[PDB]
Amino acid sequence: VPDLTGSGEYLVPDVLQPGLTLVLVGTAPSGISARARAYYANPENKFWRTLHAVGLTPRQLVPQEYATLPQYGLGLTDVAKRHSGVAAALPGEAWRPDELRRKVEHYRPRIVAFTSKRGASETLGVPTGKLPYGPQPQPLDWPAETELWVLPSTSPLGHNHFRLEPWQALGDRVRELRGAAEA
Repeated sequence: VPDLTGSGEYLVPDVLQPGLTLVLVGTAPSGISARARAYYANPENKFWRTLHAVGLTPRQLVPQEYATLPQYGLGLTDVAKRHSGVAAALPGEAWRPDELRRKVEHYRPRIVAFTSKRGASETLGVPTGKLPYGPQPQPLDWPAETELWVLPSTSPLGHNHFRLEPWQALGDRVRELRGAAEA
């Protein structure tokens, strides 16, 4: 399994460990994210606000706090780890859903939630037009106790098509899992 920095090749470390409730998977770090060595660092990207809004986190983290997410049972990675920029501009070799799948198999998070259709589409091999938001039918193949979700992009270019429902449902689902855990 790769280490969290991909032996120093990754632009920004993975946040991954056994026992996580939810790993949020993007396409690739924006340029701003790569330069900041953080996640969803573009100040107009709604991701950090959204996690707070939906109670995945109790405060709005700043991008540089991204690695603290495991204290809330959350982790982070991307389909493309060695390149930055917008999906359309990435070289084809940027996308490594194979490395993602190896990580998921290793760490066994309860949920993998793609933070855009494009990331889910690069991984699942289904065109974005075919993917609903929310939980996906349990696919192929994948730890059965690892549910798969597709979420509306929080990127500024999507303010647009952005919808809170899938993110709040996810928030509720994480609450429900972490609460069953305790009971």
